[PDB]
Amino acid sequence: TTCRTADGDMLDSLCYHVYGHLLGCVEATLDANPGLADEQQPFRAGLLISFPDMP
Amino acid sequence: MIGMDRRSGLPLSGLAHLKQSVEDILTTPLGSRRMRPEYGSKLRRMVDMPVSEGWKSAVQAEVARSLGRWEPRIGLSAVRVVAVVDGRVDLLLSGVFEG
Amino acid sequence: MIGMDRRSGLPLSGLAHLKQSVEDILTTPLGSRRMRPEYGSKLRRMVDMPVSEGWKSAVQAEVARSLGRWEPRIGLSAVRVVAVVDGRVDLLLSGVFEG
Amino acid sequence: SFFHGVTVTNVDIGARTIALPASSVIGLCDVFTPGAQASAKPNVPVLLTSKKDAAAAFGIGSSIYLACEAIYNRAQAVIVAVGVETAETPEAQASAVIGGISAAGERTGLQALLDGKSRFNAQPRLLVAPGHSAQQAVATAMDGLAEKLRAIAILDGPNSTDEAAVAYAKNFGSKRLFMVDPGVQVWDSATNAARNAPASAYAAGLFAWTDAEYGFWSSPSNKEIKGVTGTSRPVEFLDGDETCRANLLNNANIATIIRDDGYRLWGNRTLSSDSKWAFVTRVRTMDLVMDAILAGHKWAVDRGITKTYVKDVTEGLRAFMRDLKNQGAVINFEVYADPDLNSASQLAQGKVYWNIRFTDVPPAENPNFRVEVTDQWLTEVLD
Amino acid sequence: TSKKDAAAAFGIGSSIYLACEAIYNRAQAVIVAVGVETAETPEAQASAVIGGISAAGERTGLQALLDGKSRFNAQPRLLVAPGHSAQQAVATAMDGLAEKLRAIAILDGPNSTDEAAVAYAKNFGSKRLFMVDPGVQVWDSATNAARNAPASAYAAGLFAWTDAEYGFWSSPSNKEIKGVTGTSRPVEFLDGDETCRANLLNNANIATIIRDDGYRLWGNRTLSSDSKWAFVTRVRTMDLVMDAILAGHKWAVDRGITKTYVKDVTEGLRAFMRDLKNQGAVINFEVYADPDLNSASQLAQGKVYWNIRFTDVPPAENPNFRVEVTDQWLTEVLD
Amino acid sequence: LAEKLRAIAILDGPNSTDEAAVAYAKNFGSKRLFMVDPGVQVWDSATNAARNAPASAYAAGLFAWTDAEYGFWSSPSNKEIKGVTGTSRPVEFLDGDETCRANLLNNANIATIIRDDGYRLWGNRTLSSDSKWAFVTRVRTMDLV
Amino acid sequence: MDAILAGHKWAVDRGITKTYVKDVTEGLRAFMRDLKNQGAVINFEVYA
Amino acid sequence: SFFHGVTVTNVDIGARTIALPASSVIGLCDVFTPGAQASAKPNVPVLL
Repeated sequence: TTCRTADGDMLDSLCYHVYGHLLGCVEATLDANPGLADEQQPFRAGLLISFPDMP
Repeated sequence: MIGMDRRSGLPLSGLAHLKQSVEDILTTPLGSRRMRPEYGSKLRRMVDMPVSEGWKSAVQAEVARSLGRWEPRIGLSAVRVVAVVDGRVDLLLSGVFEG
Repeated sequence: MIGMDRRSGLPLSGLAHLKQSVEDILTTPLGSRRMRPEYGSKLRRMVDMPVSEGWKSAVQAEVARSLGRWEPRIGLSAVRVVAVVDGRVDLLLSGVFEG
Repeated sequence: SFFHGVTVTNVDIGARTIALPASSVIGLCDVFTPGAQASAKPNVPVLLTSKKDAAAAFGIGSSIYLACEAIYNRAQAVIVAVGVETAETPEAQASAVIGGISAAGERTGLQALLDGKSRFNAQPRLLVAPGHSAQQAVATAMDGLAEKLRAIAILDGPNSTDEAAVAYAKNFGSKRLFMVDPGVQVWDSATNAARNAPASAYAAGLFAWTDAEYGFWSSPSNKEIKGVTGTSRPVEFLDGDETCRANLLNNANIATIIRDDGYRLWGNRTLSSDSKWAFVTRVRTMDLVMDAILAGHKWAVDRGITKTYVKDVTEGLRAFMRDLKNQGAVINFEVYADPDLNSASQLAQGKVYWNIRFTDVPPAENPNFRVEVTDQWLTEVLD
Repeated sequence: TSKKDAAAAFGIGSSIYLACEAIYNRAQAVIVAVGVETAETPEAQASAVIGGISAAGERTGLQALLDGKSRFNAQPRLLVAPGHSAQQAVATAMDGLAEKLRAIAILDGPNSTDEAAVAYAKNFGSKRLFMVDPGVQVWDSATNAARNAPASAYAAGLFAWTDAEYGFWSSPSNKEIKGVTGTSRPVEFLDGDETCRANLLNNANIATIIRDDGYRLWGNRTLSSDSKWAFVTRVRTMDLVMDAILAGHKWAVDRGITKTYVKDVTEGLRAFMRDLKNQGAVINFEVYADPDLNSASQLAQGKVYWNIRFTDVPPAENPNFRVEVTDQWLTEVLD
Repeated sequence: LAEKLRAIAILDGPNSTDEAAVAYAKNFGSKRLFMVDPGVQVWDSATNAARNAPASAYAAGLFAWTDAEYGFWSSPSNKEIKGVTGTSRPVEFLDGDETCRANLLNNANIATIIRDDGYRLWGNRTLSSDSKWAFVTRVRTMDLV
Repeated sequence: MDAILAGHKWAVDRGITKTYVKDVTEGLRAFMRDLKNQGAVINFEVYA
Repeated sequence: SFFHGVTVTNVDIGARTIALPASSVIGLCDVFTPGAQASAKPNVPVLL
């Protein structure tokens, strides 16, 4: 379920609209994403985050 | 309860700690806090909504909600819309003092 | 209920279908329809009858009869004789609207 | 004997109903390349109601399909697109968007939007020429066109600094102009990179979405633009400071896109010198109730002024404003026949006057709060 | 009557369609256009606009507008010859034409400096002349550049728009011009300064186009010598309430002076001015049969006199405010 | 003849331009003359095409219909003409512009036929010089009482 | 003095009717009444 | 017949609203060294 960010979107805001809660849902997104943490926290205009299923 | 002041770092407990928490809540939006998307108020989303009698039912709710959630040491008295000047809506918020 | 207009063939349901049925009934006589000798009104037979207080008891009945038989979607309010001008009898027929 | 028989008359003294003209038709005019894939002639209007219809009429990759993509990604409305052909100089491109008239006696550029009501029964309420409205020739020809249609022409200023955007907005002063200055930086699916959009078709996707979701009396000045992913020359509005960079633009009657990459339109002040017509809410509801009455009272042009005629126009006029009061469009109204202007000499010429006084619901652009500590309930803790 | 009708009768490239385009972009009104063929020299073009009468016995130039009521039943109230009114020969011919039609002949001065505009506006002195000096810089769709328009047809669109929007008693001296994308030789109007460059032209009875790239007409004074007929609004309403009385009383030319005739012309004249008072055109009025001029010798010749006194609505060209900080309510802070 | 019968003689002008329609109506000036200028284009059953009708008999169809439907005090100047399928030299009446081409003829005491495919009569003024007898309703009710 | 000058540029050719002097003062009292409960002035008197 | 049809007019006779000109813009003028790090010219105003 890969989604594309915008240039000011942030990680905990995005996966709260997708999942509905943030307990164990942000660091699992950083886990199943290669090089996402290396990228700066204010995301670039066209990075791809693949949100995993069953948080 | 003893907290620190927002500016200048001073430890104040009763007077300005109750004021730096309420006056922050009315202008802090939802989702601005990190890992806390339910802290804040919908008052930043009440901008440019039409000023109706159903709009005041929402603002008097969202004042009672967003302060009722995260500020239990404040008893809200009255949120009365007292003036509509140039689109600016004057809402009087008289709060009680505790501690 | 959806019917067609009498002139121009247009499909109209509420407003003029309720009017093209009542205004037709008051001037259609009995026996003019084919194999339906009970459709119509006695109002064409009420011509040149003497205008008495027993005559209005018949016309307010025949309006309530001929519309009560074949037009159940119209509630009759009042059939008041309001003017006798030159033998012409002005009967006001205010009907409710349904649908 | 006048007539001998049964007479069944129809007096026909009922108060009619008044409908609104759908408030969301968007007049579009931008460049497109005509050819085999473009099913539209380069000067005629084309009615559009879906994104598939916009690509089947003007082709994918046109500058007017990219404007229809910005509207249909956010809203779902009816677009009266004109479409012009590409000129050599960019100056001659501005001559084609303005248009004028042709040698066959037909309108060419933006003037073809005046044919939107006589050909499709949909008068355009949002006049959008994306990219070309930064030129003052096109924006001042769309300003005179917005008064012919009672429409709100959504301009967009140049993508230069805020000094050049304020100095551009100091030329117009007319209440039917809505300027959205900072350019939208959107992601291009073809080149797989971020391209710059004029941020004028995206505003049209908000005026057409808020009328179908919140009503035409609700300003689009806090609503999300879903398609964008950037903003060239990004504006500053931090929390509550009256001296922000975006607030100095809303002070100069310029709408902005405030937040991170501009996922919130910001501004409900049209480019009006009179502070009465300053809000886009008051301009839009006025032009909607002045066309519902105009196009809805063509049954009463030779009826004859009887006592049941004036009363059944007024009661058919209160019933239109009372269907707007509980809907939330107005606060309260007052519809009455004018006691002074209905004189004996005005009625003898066929003139009869009605006054419709109402109050628009203003947009809460500044909810002011006044918080205070007291000592009145300090004596409450005693028992 | 429409922009599609002007191109079909004159063509797109014509200089008279560009004057209809200047009017139809701002307003939507009737235009009695004459049209002339392009002469050789610019001097001989002025003799074709003035015209006169032909050898066939027909009015040719500006005089053909006097045929505007005999043929169309629409007498012109705004007289505009765009670009040619900057010459003194044409503008003097249009002034004598403006009294024959009871019209307001909208002039336009030269696009030179302001000394050449005051020296041009000092030649006329007639209450039916309206001058707009600085030339409109407008977009040309034939050469794809910003050309200099004569700025006389653009003021004519403003006079035709305020009658449909605010009424004929409203000056267009704050309304906006649409097609204008700039003004050649931009005039100065900064804040409130009474010695601005555009205010010194309104003091010389010349209207201007003031603001940033020209979006406001500025000036409601005509080129009159009397200070009575200074405002364009007063001349426009007077020529409208005098042509309505003249054309509206052609039933009373052989009715016989009875008591129910003098009383029922006045009651038809008081009701006409009463319908102008609550419409907003006049402030108050006084219509009465003349007591002294209706003598028994004048009535026995058929002459019968009526007086119609009224006041127009003057345009508030200078709303003054007088602010002062006092100490009168300073003792109100005691309770 | 219309004064000998106290009637309303319904005229029809030429099908030429509006300069020739006003210049024809400037000859009459009497209150018992009603002029309908644009000629009706009507479908024919003989030639099987659209023929040009004088549009004067179609106006009298409305004077006879409004007296039976709405009464003799009601003007026929907004009611529909049924048999038509167009109008020679179509006049302009868009929404509310007071300088439209159809309004410039009603100002000259000429009735017109306005809408798309010409299905409305427009104009209640008769060709009268007096402002009293200008409405064709008032001349009709005065001759009936 | 600079809010009145910049806020009354709509009224420079409106024509002096009775609904104009009444409705400039009504917007001029409301400017001072919204400046009085705000606390900037103590009391005022706006009149033609 | 002045106009045969329906007119819908906006009379535009209401009072207006007056706003203050923000009271807090600070005009500044002091010396500096123009160069590469300074993105201004030594006589033009710069909005800060």
